[PDB]
Amino acid sequence: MIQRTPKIQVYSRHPAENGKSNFLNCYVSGFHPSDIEVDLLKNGERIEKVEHSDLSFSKDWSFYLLYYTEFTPTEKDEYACRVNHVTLSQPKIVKWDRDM
Amino acid sequence: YLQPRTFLL
Amino acid sequence: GSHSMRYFFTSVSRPGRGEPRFIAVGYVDDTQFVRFDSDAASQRMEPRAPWIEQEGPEYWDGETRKVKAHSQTHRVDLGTLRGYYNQSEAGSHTVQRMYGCDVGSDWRFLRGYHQYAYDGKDYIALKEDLRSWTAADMAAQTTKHKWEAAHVAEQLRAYLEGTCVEWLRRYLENGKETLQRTDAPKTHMTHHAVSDHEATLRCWALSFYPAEITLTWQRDGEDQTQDTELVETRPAGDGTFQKWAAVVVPSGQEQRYTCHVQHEGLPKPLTLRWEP
Ligand SMILES: [Ca+2]
Repeated sequence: MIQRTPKIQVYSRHPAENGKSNFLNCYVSGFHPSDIEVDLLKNGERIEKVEHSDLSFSKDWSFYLLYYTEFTPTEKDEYACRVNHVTLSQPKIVKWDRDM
Repeated sequence: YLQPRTFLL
Repeated sequence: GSHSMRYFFTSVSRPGRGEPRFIAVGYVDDTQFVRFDSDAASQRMEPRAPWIEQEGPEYWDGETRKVKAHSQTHRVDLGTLRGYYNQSEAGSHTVQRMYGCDVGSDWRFLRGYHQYAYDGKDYIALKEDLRSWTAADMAAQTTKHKWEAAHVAEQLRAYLEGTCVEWLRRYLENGKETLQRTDAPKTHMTHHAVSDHEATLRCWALSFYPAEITLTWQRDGEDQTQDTELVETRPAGDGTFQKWAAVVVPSGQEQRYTCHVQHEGLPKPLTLRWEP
């Protein structure tokens, strides 16, 4: 196979306000092949109720998926997206920055 | 509406 | 202007045990409306947009029959290409297919597509004339000879210029409340101090549809790309899209900088400026 490494963005659906229910998103794209492991983390711990979009691909044949969960941001809680793929020698963790 | 014919590589 | 219907097919061989993983998704423009997954319980073509659920049982029986037959075609294709490329049965390989049609601003046929990849590289593609093939290598050349002799392009032209356009128009009328609604980006700018000497202006575009957008920075009315950053367009999760672009500027000079937003849902492009 030609292999391509995933791009990763971690972001909320809506502007993050503490105490207001929201969606946490991890958008993985630009990767080949399609097999990929994606977790959302709360304070370093895997979240259970995470769903994902149906596999699709871009004009260049590279795959994309959205992983997401409902959440309510608080001041103290940290979130991150953890991705593993054949192109990565170890899992990649990308922290949620609420300004990005 | 999917295409209804068969094309094999 | 333009609308499109596209189908995307992925088939992944499983040498360890069992049949290929097969996933099919259908889109109108940037709205997914159907899916099939060989590993799901239903073994049915399933709705993924409310407006397709008004299709009756004859529609779902026909799309299920076709999508299951597609899955068998791509299973066979995996074996065929393993052979053409002289590959062992030990590895996992991927066949991808996309086909569909565009209609223009006049609501008539504009463009057709029917194209494949193997292990993420171009294999064979129907050219824009819908008359001839682009074969990337001598394996695809083998398919191309076969397909020329069997007049596959002529058979596909009838679907692409005909059936494909008729069904796209039917979907656009029955999903019209959402599919023919443009959602203009909701825009604002944020300001973040990097030092005592410089600041980041970030231009946000939120909750827009369709996904196609352009954000550009100007300084004193000239395009600027130096000291800018952006993000790829990303799904909000609710069917809309998000994007941002940023520029680093000397503190106190924010008013020189304008963010320009172009989108189908904006009659005129927007210009944002840090005045607030
Ligand atoms: Ca890995």
